[PDB]
Amino acid sequence: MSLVYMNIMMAFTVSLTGLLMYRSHLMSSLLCLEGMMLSLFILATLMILNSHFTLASMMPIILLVFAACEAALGLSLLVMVSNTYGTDYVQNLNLLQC
Amino acid sequence: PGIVELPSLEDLKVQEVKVSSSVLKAAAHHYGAQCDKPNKEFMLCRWEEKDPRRCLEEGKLVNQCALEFFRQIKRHCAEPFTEYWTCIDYSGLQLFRRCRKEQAQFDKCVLDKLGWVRPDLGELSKVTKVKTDRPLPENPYHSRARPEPNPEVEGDLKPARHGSRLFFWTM
Amino acid sequence: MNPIILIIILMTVMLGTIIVMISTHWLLIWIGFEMNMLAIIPIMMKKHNPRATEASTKYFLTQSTASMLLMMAIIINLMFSGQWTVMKLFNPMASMLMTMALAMKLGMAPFHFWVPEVTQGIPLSSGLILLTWQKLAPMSVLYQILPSINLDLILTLSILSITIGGWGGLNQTQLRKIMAYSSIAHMGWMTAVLLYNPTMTLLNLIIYIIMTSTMFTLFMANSTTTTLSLSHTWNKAPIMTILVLITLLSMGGLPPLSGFMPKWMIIQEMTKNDSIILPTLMAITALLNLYFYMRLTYSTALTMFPSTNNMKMKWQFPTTKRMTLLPTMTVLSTMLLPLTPILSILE
Amino acid sequence: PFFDVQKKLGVDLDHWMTIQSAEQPHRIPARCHAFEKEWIECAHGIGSIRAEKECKIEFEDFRECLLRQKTMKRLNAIKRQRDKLIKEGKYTPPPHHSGQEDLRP
Amino acid sequence: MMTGRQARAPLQFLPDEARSLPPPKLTDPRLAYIGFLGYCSGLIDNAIRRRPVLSAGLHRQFLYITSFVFVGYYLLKRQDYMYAVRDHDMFSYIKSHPEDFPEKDKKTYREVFEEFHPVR
Amino acid sequence: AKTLLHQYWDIPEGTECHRKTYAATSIGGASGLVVSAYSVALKTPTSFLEGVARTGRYTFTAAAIGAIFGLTSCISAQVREKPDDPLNYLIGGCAGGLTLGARTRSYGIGAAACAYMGLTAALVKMGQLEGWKVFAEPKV
Amino acid sequence: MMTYIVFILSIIFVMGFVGFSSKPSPIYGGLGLIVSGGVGCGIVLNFGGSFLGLMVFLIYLGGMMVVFGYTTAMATEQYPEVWVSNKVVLGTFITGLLMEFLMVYYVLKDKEVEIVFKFNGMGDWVIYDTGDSGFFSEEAMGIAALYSYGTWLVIVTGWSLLIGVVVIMEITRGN
Amino acid sequence: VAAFLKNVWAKEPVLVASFAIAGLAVILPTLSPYTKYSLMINRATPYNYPVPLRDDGNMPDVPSHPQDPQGPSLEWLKRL
Amino acid sequence: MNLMITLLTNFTLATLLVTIAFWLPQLNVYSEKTSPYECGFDPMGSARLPFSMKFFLVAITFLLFDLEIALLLPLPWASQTTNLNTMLTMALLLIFLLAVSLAYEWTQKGLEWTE
Ligand SMILES: CCCCCCCCCCCCCCCCCC(=O)OC[C@H](COP(=O)([O-])OC[C@H](O)COP(=O)([O-])OC[C@H](COC(=O)CCCCCCCCCCCCCCCCC)OC(=O)CCCCCCCCCCCCCCCCC)OC(=O)CCCCCCCCCCCCCCCCC
Repeated sequence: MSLVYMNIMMAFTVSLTGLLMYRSHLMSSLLCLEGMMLSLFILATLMILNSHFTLASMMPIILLVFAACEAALGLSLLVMVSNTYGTDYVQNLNLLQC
Repeated sequence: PGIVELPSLEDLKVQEVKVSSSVLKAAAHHYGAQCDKPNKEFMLCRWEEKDPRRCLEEGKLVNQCALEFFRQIKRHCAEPFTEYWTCIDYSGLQLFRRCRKEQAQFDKCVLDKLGWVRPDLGELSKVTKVKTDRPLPENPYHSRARPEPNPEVEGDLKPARHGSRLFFWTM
Repeated sequence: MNPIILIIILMTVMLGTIIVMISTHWLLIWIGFEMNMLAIIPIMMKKHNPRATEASTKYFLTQSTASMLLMMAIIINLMFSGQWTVMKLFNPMASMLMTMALAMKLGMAPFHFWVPEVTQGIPLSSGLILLTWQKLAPMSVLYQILPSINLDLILTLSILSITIGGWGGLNQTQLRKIMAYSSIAHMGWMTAVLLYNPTMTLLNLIIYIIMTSTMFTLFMANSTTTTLSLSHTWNKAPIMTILVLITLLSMGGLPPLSGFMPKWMIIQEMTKNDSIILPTLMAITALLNLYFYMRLTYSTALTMFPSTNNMKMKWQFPTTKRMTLLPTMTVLSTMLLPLTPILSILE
Repeated sequence: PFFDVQKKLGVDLDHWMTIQSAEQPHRIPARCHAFEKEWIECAHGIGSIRAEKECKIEFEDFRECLLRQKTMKRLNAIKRQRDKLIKEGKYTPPPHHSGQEDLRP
Repeated sequence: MMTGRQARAPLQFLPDEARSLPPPKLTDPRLAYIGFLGYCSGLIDNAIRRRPVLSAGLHRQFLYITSFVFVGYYLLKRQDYMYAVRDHDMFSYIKSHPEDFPEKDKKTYREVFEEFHPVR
Repeated sequence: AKTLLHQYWDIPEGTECHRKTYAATSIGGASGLVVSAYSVALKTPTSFLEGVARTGRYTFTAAAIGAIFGLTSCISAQVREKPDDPLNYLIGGCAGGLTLGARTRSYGIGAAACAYMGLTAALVKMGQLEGWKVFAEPKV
Repeated sequence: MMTYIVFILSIIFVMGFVGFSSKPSPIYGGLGLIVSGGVGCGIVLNFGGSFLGLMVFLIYLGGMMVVFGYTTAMATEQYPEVWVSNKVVLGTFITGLLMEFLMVYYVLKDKEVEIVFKFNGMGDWVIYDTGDSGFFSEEAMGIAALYSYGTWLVIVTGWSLLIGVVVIMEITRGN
Repeated sequence: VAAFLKNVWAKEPVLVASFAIAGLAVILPTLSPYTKYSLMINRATPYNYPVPLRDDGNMPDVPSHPQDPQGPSLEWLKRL
Repeated sequence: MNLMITLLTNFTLATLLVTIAFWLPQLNVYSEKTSPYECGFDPMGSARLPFSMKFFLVAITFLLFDLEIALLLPLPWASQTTNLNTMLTMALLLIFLLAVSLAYEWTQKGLEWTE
């Protein structure tokens, strides 16, 4: 297939491995979920604008909506981690190991 | 697969309408009135054949009928039309609303010297019927035999033979 | 929580599962999963302690990663098929990514690393919601894409889930982690029979949901979250020890109980397809699940662990709890095996 | 559990964004409308197992409409052979592939 | 297996052709076992709330029995329908494909040679 | 590494011992790399040197198991002249189990791995003979 | 090399993704994600989606301003890692960049490449439509159809945003 | 209802104006005779090409020319 | 093309007003003038301490309300449709759902700041 899908899928995989390998800091990986949403947006939108399947043009908007509709969720779940502990480090969330 | 079959370069040579887009847009309503029939035969052939290679000859009729539209403007009303497409040609979006006095002069000179009525608001968007002698294409998608569907269910539904037959359940 | 808000949030969890179940479009599947996760996060944080916040963070990260992989599988299907219908997938890469996404959403091994954590962190009612109602939407999507599921992938996920969920519960004294590794092993049983006969997948799902809802309703009715607090039940309500006895012996796959019903039928559908080694290893590995079930029956019903003095006060107070459908679910989880050919209604 | 509520109740919740050949706003066609219409009218009702092998040709034409892989591979071959013949000097491009050609309309 | 059968008529618990089948009797032993499950649910319900198990709540035990018999009647109707569909599709597929199901010629045991394995 | 097991099994038994030993060595090395990857994943090594030490230790352990398995199996198929015979892989699996015991530096793990890996390799040979399917394709 | 403009913007997209995916600090993570979401509205704007690129630019600008406020309020350390302070950040940053320009080099020299899928190496101008859409941009018509055709999608999206507000106010309570 | 309305107009008048404008925007398009003409203008705006019909022989309502009397007209939009 | 030329010109003579702002005057660097500013006295602690956000619930709800102007924004184009009462109903449904959201955030004191 076309050349740009290589790099947009590459950016998805880069953001995937960035999300899936934590650096002990939860906000730095909540950016990686938002980057995966960006890469899925641009990939789906290139496919939809390419093929002129115009009725799915409303699809990435909807996709983008649920992007922040979980990203806000993560931030609402970031502040409860950072109120229990002074930092949002992910290694403070190990109480459920026993 | 197969060789794609394209027409030759001599098959595509026709006397083009070598005028600009403002010249076309200025004469557009009278073109839609007077050059109705070969244009609609062509667009009917174009949506029915779904292939431009089977639409060249009718298309040439379009390129035959447009030029005779303009020569009949050029023989009679060349100067009011020239002023009118110049005034249309000035604008960026090419507004009809900025050029109503040259439009009135052009429509008056055309209606006097040639007897053409300008189409009103709503007429050129009508769906019209076209009388052609070319055959209706029986397979414009170049499709093939659709596969045979699975056989339906028929017959009265009898009870299950000896129940469920699940290892020992006798019902 | 304000009970109007609790009603609206639980109806939104149900709405997300229904939107996954009824929709023919992939974007609506993804919307249903997003709505399901988004609404179930405050059910986990109903109590506002650090363990519920940790469980909700781990659950959000796992389910968000799974939904990313799901939408990437959807977009690759859009490329290689030009359409959005919820049916088989037209690319093995999208098939793998969607199978990984649904295996993460089920908590099947080796993506199982959140189910004991999240199940221990949250209450017993929200743990019941997690282990039963959240196992309905990915099993819908797995029921719908089985012409494209890789055989080796779903069988590796299935037997790896059965083995890891067997070994995990042996080292547990917390009841919620026991039910979570039990969940892992049972989802392995359900997905192993998925490509052979998905009616048996639905049968195992329904019998599992009945038995798990019975066990969580018994835990809530006794207010027990550890093994050693479940062991005081003989001194307080001795009928509950009988009910956890019959339900835990049912969950181990022992005849003549209904939890023997799915397992046997799964074996009954895997030997038809000339697979003899795999359901044999699955059956033998289910003895580990049976072993920690038998450990709980030893601590609760078959012996009498020593109680405390303050139990004498709880003799004077009956249960005012809504033990909703507990006798119905206890009868259905134990005495349903003579009605085994009822599974044909799931065809 | 495909509880087909949309066909039971007769409602159209999401059948409209399902395929490219559906009813589009202002009758806009997709670039692969004919290929997808041929593939769907081939594979309708015959089930997926017969559709994966009896409608393989229409689905190959439709997939090669979508991603244009054979077309871009053929253009790779044509452009690479053209660049090789330019590099060897054994071919010169015509004037209508350089600009000075007094284009059609 | 039979998922493509119930796709032209979706979400029908009992279709119209299910009325061409004999319904279960009200003295069906499967239905009597489901009623016994209702009675056992009533007994467990009186047991866990520490009521007298046989004497308390006869209206409640009777609605347990009535509700299980009522649900189980339609469950047995759908069960018998799906097995009748299974047999109907089996027989129609055997009839529509004779080349896949040849008529076997059962040889008698005077021509069938079996190797004798002596137990000594 | 679907092709690793294929290039192990595409060779007749008791014919070319070095290539069988190398193929089983590579199968063991891939298994040891998988175990090493999950081992440095779930249990954090204290340093990068300790991580590559655990990786090399598990990889050389499983590769030595594979090497001695393939060597013992093909040498037994040569000296016994019975290539389609599960007793060859029983002896090879016990040799691999003694290898695993010598790598874990204990006799009881060696005897237990001898018994169970010999039975496992015997069952693998019987599955190659009668065509047993563990990941069986759905037929009905 | 101007026909490769969508490819060049896509290289800058992957460079921004390696920038914030190495996770230096969410200040510079927000920087890299703004750079990627700002060249990604130049990738997709050259396909005809001028509405649908400006929105992923604008929504993510609001998003990274919010994320900035939180990483200055919650995710803050005394010495934030810029791009090069940690060896594990700089190592995987250089690794992602070298592997990205490696698959640039293998796709411009060979004009084909294969990582899991097969990809062309010609400029992606080749796949555009040779026609015109008239007096409507078709992506604007399709997003306008969210109100006429997308009624169920409106209902589930508006309900999800409503319960998103309700869910977030139920989480961020503490008691 | 009038005393509460005066109270909320005295305390929160921005919200009173908000609910008034919102209530008008809800109820008033259902009470206007011109909402029909919105739809009639929008479906008489010719974006696409009016693809002609093959004359089978029996279509009395379809014209053969745009200046023919039969067919859909837009005199209602010219007058209004 | 012209857009990238214009942005290149703007960025170029915004960065060439900086390179002649640093390199043109005479520099006198000593390690007290480049110190941070705390009204003359030395700053107590770093400014990289967590500065706690009081408006955090409003900041998260801004992420949700900013999506609404990705949904309410096609209304000038949605008004051009030929299924127009349905469009009007869905538009008023989206603004009404935004308003119900804002009312819920009001009455549960989500718009107020903490402390
Ligand atoms: C004028 C118009 C009106 C006229 C009315 C005339 C009639 C008036 C009465 C109507 C009401 C029905 C009365 C019963 C009808 C006959 C049913 C019968 O005996 O079937 C024999 C049935 C098959 O025998 P058969 O020699 O092939 O055929 C004789 C009939 O013609 C069999 O005929 P079939 O071919 O039609 O039978 C169908 C099929 C035939 O059976 C089969 O295809 C074989 C497979 C059956 C299921 C096997 C499951 C095995 C694994 C689970 C085992 C669970 C534990 C075992 C029990 C432990 C105790 C709880 O049965 C089933 O599919 C149903 C499942 C079995 C339920 C039987 C009905 C029980 C009702 C009362 C429940 C009381 C508790 C019963 C025990 C609970 C467990 C069932 O026997 C068994 O399966 C063995 C178990 C014994 C059956 C139940 C005995 C009923 C009377 C119990 C009185 C004492 C209760 C003491 C308290 C409760 C226990 C603690």
